[PDB]
Amino acid sequence: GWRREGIKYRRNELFLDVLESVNLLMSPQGQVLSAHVSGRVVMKSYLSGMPECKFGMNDKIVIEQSIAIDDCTFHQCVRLSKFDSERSISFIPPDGEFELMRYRTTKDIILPFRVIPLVREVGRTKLEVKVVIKSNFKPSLLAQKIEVRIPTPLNTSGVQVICMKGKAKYKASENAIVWKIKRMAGMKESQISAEIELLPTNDWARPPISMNFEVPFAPSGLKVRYLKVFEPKLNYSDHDVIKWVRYIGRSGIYETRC
Amino acid sequence: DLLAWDPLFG
Repeated sequence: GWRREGIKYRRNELFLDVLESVNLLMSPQGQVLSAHVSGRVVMKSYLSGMPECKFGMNDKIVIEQSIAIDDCTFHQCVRLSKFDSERSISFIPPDGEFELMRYRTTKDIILPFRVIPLVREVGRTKLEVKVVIKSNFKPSLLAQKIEVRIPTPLNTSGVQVICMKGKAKYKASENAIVWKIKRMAGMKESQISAEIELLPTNDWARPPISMNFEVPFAPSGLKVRYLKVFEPKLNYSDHDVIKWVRYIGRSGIYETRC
Repeated sequence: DLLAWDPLFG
């Protein structure tokens, strides 16, 4: 139902895209209040004929570094009977691009950044706000598009702010200090320090510090182990197919209370 | 960024 007969390519090739959103709510005492990963695998293929495919990943059930999938669904092309009976993912794919699988995880997530805030209320007219970020992943990988958003009080008079890497700006319109870093390798750390002058009132209610980032790995811990291909009439296998995988991990709602 | 694509061998 998913694929027309008679497809022919000179170059048999496929691309797997592992796309994940990592979500966190962290207490000021470094307690994880909530975390999850929403993931999907997108397959784009140019395969001749009616290839029989198998997708292998580091699922705990077949490997007992393996991962706990809480829930998943698959494209209609996947044989659910074989996933229930063997934990095998077996299909004849659509041609071109489709979403093979979508999944959710909560256990043993790699939280790519640790956010360590320090807030000192000095008098009733001054706040000192410091944040350290630490990249918790291999030193050979680069995070990119890093943003740290630090909320400011509605009675902010002025901000002075410096940081050890990247650039930071007070955006009064957004009641935030916005810290941007273009790239940061794993097992690194940086720091921002702000002095917030406050307007005196008679008599703070802090939102969380949020991050944006992209990392070149699955924070679920998902690794693609194989994509087996067999076309029985054309008699080509794996060895005849050029195969690629990319991992893109993005922040979703990634909040650390201060 | 094509450097983000890794080969799948086997």
